[PDB]
Amino acid sequence: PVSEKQLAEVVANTVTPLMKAQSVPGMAVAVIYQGKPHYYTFGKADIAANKPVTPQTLFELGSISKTFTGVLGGDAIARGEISLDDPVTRYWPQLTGKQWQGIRMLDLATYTAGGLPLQVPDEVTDNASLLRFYQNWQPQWKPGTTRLYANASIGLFGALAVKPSGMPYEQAMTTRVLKPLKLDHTWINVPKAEEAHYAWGYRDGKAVRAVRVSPGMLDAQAYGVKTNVQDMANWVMANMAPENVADASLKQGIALAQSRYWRIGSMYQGLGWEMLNWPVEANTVVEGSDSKVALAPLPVAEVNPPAPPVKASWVHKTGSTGGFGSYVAFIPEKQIGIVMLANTSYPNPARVEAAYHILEALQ
Ligand SMILES: *C(=O)c1cc2ccccn2c1N/C(C(=O)O)=C(/C=C/C(N)=O)C[SH](=O)=O
Ligand code: NA
Repeated sequence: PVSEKQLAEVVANTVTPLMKAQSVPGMAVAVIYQGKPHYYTFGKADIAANKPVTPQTLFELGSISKTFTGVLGGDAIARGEISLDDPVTRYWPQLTGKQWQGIRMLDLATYTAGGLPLQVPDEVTDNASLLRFYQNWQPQWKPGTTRLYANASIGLFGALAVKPSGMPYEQAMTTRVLKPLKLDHTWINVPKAEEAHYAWGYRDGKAVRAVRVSPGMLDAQAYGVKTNVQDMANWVMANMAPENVADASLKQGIALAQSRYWRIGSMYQGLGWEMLNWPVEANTVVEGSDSKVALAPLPVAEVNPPAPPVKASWVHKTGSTGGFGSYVAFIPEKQIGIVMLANTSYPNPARVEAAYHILEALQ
């Protein structure tokens, strides 16, 4: 029964040393505790302009954008528009290469298609060349046997998952996920009227921001999600407690995103989200966040059928861009969670260590 006064100290005593040690210009933190969000802001959103971080400052989520993709995909499944058991070719009949037989939407969504690479090559500058890329790809492993984190994998899942709806990814996300949850300050493309809240990212001392990719069915997702700490806190709350979400299919989509589809060592792969059974030790989580392991191709143990959301889980996702570093984690059983948005990409292990320390105090 930690008081708000104590929580404020715990956060300050953890984030302050962190920002100084990692040279973080600014950070927006939100802790979900006792049914509501608690906000703490530190530093600058724009160093040269001397603008401070506020609850309205927009940060780049990077790969945490994948959690929105997973939920949007879950929603489409709950609507009957797609099934994770359908072959990828059902949604893209032009993908005729036989190496695709046996590869399911589930494999694309969870990085198990057989070695799709981390990124889609820069040579891919339109849809005709994207098809060429997937047609030419030769898997290094059979489907459902190896997990290799890849934007070329989940990115395609996202583009194909919204096809039945008839809407482009950005529009489908806004209409079916953001608007319903009242995340009205979360964007792919920041409107010029909101640009004043857009923080600058920093890399080796230079102010930087994300750039757009070549027009295609993956361009919106590639551009990624931008949002403030309030919307992000509410995103965590909706995923933490889908029972409070009214829309029937979105509620189910949220559940599908936290379901366990594969076990890799001590972690479980969901749709976007990743999970570990709770209780879990800090070194298990921190050590798993190292790029050496996070990007390696590892063997998977199938969870068939998928295990529905386990309340006693540590649910999280890290994400970065050239100038931003973010992390989100929550434990449904305890109804506690945390969001940490920063405008500099610092080591993922430091993010995990800090988040764990703060939540450990609330447990
Ligand atoms: C997501 O944030 C993302 C997408 C890609 C594709 C290619 C290169 C970079 N990654 C990122 N971000 C990073 C990063 O630049 O630090 C990641 C690093 C890996 C790690 N665990 O250290 C992957 S992110 O955490 O999902
Ligand atoms: Na290439």
